Amino acid sequence: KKVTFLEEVTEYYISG
Amino acid sequence: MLNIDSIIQRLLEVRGSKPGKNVQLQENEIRGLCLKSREIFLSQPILLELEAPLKICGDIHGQYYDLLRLFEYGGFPPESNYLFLGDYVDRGKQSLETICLLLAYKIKYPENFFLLRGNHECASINRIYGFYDECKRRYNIKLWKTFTDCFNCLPIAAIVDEKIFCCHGGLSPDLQSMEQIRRIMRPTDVPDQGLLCDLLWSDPDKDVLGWGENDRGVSFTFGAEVVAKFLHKHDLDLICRAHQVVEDGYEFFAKRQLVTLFSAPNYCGEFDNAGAMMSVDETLMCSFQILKPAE
Ligand SMILES: [Mn+2]
Ligand SMILES: [Mn+2]
Repeated sequence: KKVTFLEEVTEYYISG
Repeated sequence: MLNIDSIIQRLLEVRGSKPGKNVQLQENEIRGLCLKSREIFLSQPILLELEAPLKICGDIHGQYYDLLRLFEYGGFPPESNYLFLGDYVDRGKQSLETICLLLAYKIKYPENFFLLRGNHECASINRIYGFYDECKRRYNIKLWKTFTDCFNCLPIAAIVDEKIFCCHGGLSPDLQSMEQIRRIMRPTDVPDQGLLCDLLWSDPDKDVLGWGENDRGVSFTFGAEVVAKFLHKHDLDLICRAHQVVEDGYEFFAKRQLVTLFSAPNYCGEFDNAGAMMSVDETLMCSFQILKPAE
């Protein structure tokens, strides 16, 4: 196998 | 004999409450988590050999409601496999709930859930930076000593599908064969210097060539070529580590040959950083989920 990376980052906001 | 299900149910039932709400397990239950998890840690390798898919998390530092959010987005065990890279306690306000949930999941799903040792899972450090105080306040000194004996048995590193090397801190100038890690005997404290210290304390630095003295006052810094040589000698693709606050929760080093993960958003309420979790799929494609602090 070979490590690869997804370009798209998923973001969540934590209010408070 | 643990009622692990009862303990986990009580730890999870505070989800949705105003952040800061405590879980008050019985002292004997917490002791039980320590005793049983120690058995499991000692029965498993000190250098874990893990198979993807799994999710990897960095420092938590007692930020229990942030840990709950990580599971809410990542999936509660055993929906997803987890590897945590250490530093479960100190600084945050709910180290007890944090380490209790993690130990409980380790006991319930010992081949789906994994915990490495960080530099705060060490008595000389967590006596000072909050965990001992939390233990003494809510329970007693004896319980803290029980945690210490448990922490002394945590594994030190993990390799995911022979390609991703994981530890809390970083590389060591002393490290030539993985066998050196395997031959570390447990229980052990973390020494002030040497291989085990470095694995829990060292940092990458873009301005160092070779090894340097670490500004922390413990262990070393290492540069990008040290990383490249390490990956080539051991036939690895990636070093995955934690230990440093990074603004976006994850940060690459040395042309993506190393990644730092930190999973405690707005650390100490001072840094305003995001926390990240790295998902590794069966093909070893890595992707990032980040939790960004908002007002
Ligand atoms: Mn830390
Ligand atoms: Mn650390």
